[PDB]
Amino acid sequence: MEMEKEFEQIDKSGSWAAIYQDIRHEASDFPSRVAKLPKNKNRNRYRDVSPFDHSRIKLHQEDNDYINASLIKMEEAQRSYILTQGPLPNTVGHFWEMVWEQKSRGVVMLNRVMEKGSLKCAQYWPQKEEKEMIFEDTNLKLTLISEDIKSYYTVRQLELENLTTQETREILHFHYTTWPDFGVPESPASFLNFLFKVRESGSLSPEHGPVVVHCSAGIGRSGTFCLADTCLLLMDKRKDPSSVDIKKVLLEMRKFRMGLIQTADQLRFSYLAVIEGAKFIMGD
Ligand SMILES: O=C1NCN(c2ccccc2)C12CCNCC2
Repeated sequence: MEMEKEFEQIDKSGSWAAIYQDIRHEASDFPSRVAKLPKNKNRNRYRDVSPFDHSRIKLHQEDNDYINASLIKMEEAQRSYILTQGPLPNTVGHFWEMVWEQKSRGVVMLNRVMEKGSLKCAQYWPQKEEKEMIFEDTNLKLTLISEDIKSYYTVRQLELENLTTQETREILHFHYTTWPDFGVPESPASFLNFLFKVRESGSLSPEHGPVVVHCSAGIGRSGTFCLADTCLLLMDKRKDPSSVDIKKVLLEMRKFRMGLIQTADQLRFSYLAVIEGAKFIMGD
């Protein structure tokens, strides 16, 4: 059955809130003891969003190895993602330390720095070529190389330098700039165009470390991005694309980070994105 037929019954039955609540009830509960240590209170944006101990990313330092970030490892799809919060004023140096240590090629940003009149994450990359950023706590330098501004997203070329070894790497910044301040996009067309641009860059490919993906909390929009990507990859691999169960993929991803998909509207949008994206994957 085309995932869309099923989509239609849930709309007519008006059962989005119902299914969403079922996911919330069946989701994994694992300890997050490191996130809750008193020394880490200013490293968390939200008191109720923490990485599990078993899947957290560790910083390579003896002082304090903690960052609010999780490794999502999808065994059948052969994809890995790091999902993290938007960086705070005192964790911008930790953020770039993680990108360096994990060998990531790409950063995917799904929020604006200001939304709803409030700050949703630090200004953590340079806005002008000639004004580079230095992170003294982690010994990194970050330079803006080029910027390509389009109607629905911006792509930036960044140079990250490990000041300790003088090694450099090219990082690509994929910034989706048009998610609305309230609700979800009316059409998934621009979100799917954006996902295909990240894939075309090589950022999601096994020759690199995992992509780093964030929004403000790193669970809602960030969850929608990895759920859509993995479901479309599984539809490309399986003899029967109709066997891909989006609810079962989401519960597998929730073994690695709590709270992925924050609302019934984000769940419906994820279904729409996968249904509309499949009309490319299956030969069009
Ligand atoms: O009864 C249900 N429980 C959940 N869900 C569902 C979700 C993902 C894959 C298959 C089925 C439905 C059945 C179809 N429409 C109503 C809600």
